[PDB]
Amino acid sequence: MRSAVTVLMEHIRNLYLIRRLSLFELKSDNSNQYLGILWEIINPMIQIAIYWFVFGYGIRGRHPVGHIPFILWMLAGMTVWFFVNQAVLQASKSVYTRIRMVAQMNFPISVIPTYVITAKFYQHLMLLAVIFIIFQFTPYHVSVYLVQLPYYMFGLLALLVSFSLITSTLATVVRDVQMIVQSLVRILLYLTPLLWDPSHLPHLVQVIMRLNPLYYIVEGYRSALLGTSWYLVDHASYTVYFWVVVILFFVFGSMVHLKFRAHFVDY
Amino acid sequence: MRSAVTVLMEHIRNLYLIRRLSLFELKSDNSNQYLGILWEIINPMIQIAIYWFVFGYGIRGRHPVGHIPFILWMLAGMTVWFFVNQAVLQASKSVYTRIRMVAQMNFPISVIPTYVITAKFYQHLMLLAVIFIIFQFTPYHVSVYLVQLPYYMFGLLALLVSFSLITSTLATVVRDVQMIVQSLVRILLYLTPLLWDPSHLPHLVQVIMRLNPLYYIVEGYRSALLGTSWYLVDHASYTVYFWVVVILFFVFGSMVHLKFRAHFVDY
Amino acid sequence: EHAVIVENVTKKYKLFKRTSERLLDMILPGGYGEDFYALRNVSFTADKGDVIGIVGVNGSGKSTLSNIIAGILPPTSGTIKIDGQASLIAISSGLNNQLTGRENIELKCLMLGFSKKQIRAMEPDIIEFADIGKFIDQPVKTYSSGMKSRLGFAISVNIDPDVLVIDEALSVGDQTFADKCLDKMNEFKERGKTIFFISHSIGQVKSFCEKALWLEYGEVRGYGTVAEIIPQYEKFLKEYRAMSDKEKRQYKERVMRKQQGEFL
Amino acid sequence: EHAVIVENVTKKYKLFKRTSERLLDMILPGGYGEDFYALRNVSFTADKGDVIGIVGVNGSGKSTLSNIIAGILPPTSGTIKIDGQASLIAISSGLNNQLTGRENIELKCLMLGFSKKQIRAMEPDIIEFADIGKFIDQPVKTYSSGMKSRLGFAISVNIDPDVLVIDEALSVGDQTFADKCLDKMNEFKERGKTIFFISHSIGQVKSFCEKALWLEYGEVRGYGTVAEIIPQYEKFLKEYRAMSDKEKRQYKERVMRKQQGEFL
Repeated sequence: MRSAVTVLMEHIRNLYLIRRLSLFELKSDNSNQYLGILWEIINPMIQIAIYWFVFGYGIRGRHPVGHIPFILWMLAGMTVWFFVNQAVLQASKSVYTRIRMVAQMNFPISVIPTYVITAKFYQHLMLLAVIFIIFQFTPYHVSVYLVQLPYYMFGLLALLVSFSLITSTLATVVRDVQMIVQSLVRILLYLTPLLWDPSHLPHLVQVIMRLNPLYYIVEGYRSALLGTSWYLVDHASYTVYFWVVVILFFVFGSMVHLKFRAHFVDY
Repeated sequence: MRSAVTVLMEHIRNLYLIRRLSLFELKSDNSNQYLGILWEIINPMIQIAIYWFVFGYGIRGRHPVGHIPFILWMLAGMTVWFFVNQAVLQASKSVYTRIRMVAQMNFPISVIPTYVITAKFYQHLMLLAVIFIIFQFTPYHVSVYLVQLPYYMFGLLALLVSFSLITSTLATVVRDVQMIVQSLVRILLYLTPLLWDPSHLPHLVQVIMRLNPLYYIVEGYRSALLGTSWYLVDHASYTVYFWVVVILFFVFGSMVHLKFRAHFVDY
Repeated sequence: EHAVIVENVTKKYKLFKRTSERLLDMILPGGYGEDFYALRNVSFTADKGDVIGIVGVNGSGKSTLSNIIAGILPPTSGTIKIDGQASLIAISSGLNNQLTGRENIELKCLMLGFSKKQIRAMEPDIIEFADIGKFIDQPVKTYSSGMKSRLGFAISVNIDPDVLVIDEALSVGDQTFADKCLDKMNEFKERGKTIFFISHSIGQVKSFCEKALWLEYGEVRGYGTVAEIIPQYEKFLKEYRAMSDKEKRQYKERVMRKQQGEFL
Repeated sequence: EHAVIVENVTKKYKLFKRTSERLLDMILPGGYGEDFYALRNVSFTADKGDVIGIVGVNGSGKSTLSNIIAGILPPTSGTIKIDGQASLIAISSGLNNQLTGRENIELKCLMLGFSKKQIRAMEPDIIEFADIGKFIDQPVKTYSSGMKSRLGFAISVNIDPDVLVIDEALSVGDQTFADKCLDKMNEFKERGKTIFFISHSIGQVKSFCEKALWLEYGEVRGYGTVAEIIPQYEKFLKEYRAMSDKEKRQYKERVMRKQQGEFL
């Protein structure tokens, strides 16, 4: 049973819709509210150095075994989590609000959590934009021979645009998984290693930690400074695990959508 | 110049007002929204064990030098921070919203951040209520000879009902300290020792860490299991520092209120 | 064909005397709440029509029956089949209060669904129609209350749907804008599509409609054109308003006869 | 004494063509935005009155001049001295949509300020006045749109202030509730306090008011009782509505003569 074709055709017919009113909430919240704007690089750069000051001062030595990894290891990974902590939560509560102001129109409601994620995608293109200015002070200048990450960038889109259907459609019917993912986004700072080296453990519990697909993309952005220009084949046994958990979430997310699509109006 | 008398008389004339519509937001948010209620002990008890699992597994031994302190040391302190992280932020944004629905009435606006704090005060009387059920499994049964903390409980009221005037009145005029205290509440997990033992340091930087008044109250609730039945005189040199920083915040909070009280309507 | 297939429509959102669901429940998903209907066994035909008024007392909600026909609430029992109908009227709704007048036109015209070349052809007429000239490049939170409604009618009129449903304004506007507004609504009457109009202004619904329902607590008490129903509707109100025989002695009984009208 | 000391009132919230403040600014707090007045040099007296209507075109906002007198906006230049005035009318505002009818009475009656024994004496009349009987123990998000306004008028009438200000409803209600509503507003006319009424319904303001302003873009064009002003106000509209000499050829000039009326 392929009902997910009906969801994916709606995003094809509305690709101008998903872009044009994407940046309106970016204009609504980041601007037209206060004084001098773009705290969203000022706020995490303060917020990064707090986590270094407590965790670099337990790992003063004992850094990852390359010559470079330091803070360099850390903030190359911490780009991803800023697009998780305030992009999974507000995607979930995007359908609690505003359905009164959406159901009185005629356009498919499946697109309604998908643009607010892409509204937070431009957080990267100011934050991940200013990491090159840091990374032009490395021993390499830019490593132009390998910064090839559009594919690993596209994973964060594909994972979150799929996962915010199980947590958006099923959010409105119960209003309790909002409390769940408010803690489940918390446990995904430590269940995945944004901070330490997971090589403190044998090959069972270490290998059974990357069942979380989010750790795969962190290996992508940390390989924005390595040189592994064929980073599929060294871990090809579970890079197909990544592209099967996204298609499992997307099919199951479509199935839970269409079995409730015309009912969440008394919620 | 004593303008703070005018603020404090308003809270005397409205003590039934500050209680009766306190629990309405408690009824509004915690109830009448979803299914089975009171996540606000279910959510932090999951949220406590995450911070133990990463920090008790660096302090597996090496615990505080009493025979008991363990997790026992930790969750006795972590009661306070749950009344800070989601009680300083929502107190600050309490006057961004709802002034359109308040200025069209006639009652003093100084009370308007003070009840939403007390609406979060009943979070204690379900969470701090269920810590005795844990603490009836200690080697002591309850230590009825010293659980005397109404005074140390009253500090958390007095600090936060005072501090949420500099961050509520001055919030609306700029709309940028909301972004500041969204990070300043973050730095007050590590600037104050909710987690480790600060006796890793000589008497200069260790003593210049308790300038934060919040660390004093954490010494109160951790002394809910000690037996120091005269815990003033061993630290009387700066328990008067606590009662002078609250009167400094309350006077300066009143001064910034009345110089702007009739102006925040175009914000 | 015949423009509605409305048959035996019932709708119930039920009463919860205490806090929300699983207030007392177990693993069995059944709850213990008091029953309350809002619509009961509604069946009518519109035979391509021109216009149908809906009147009564707003104890019967009256917007429930509207947005059922707009296809945005699911009926509990009964089937309705129309056409490519309208989202009813998006007056004063969907306007974000942080964006300018150029922006919120691109909101709502995209929310209703129009291509990128259609919103530029439809652009300068709307600014010409609203007459708010300098304020078009200023966000909506600076506008007065009569200018949001001035603007919100201007976008949500150029729809060309099949079946319109109007709320209780029909000319929200201002003086010397309602004259533009009523002439705009004469186009839909001229074009001959179906319009479901709801009001309490008896004088306007006499001046605008041809057929008319009359709804009472979910029960369709009578449905003809205009000529007998509204005076009998006025016969009910003049009966009700005068004394209606001592509103404690009989109208308390009348509601209890009508609370008995929740069932057999 | 004389019930207003309104003198030379001006108010300006100024134009920002781009995003919000410090859009281009430095350590000097001055900004670069275009000036815009909304009120200019208003001075009148109310001499204990009975009632003053306010009419015109809602390009002049008209609620600005109201809630200045309610004492909730600060004027830029000018002094106003009245009394213990009203918060104007809290219709459809302050009602939280999560609490029942017993609850939201305890909201708004406490928001307006009444002791704990006063809210129990004032309690059963309000339920008797609203007539929503079974729904009083059910939160407001279940109500229809005509029942919130049914309820919100019932609380925010028992105020006993000194100086009332009414928005543009005066009987929001329903048919066979407006008859209760207009008779309730006759009490304030009987008691003899001051009421500042704003409308666009010319027929109601003739039927209700004794004196009347007329405001045009912040400029008080004339102020008498009723008898000459409203027909001259109707003389302006019938001049304006008919052709007003080719609305592109002269009314575009007229607004530019009135944009010249933003200044000398």
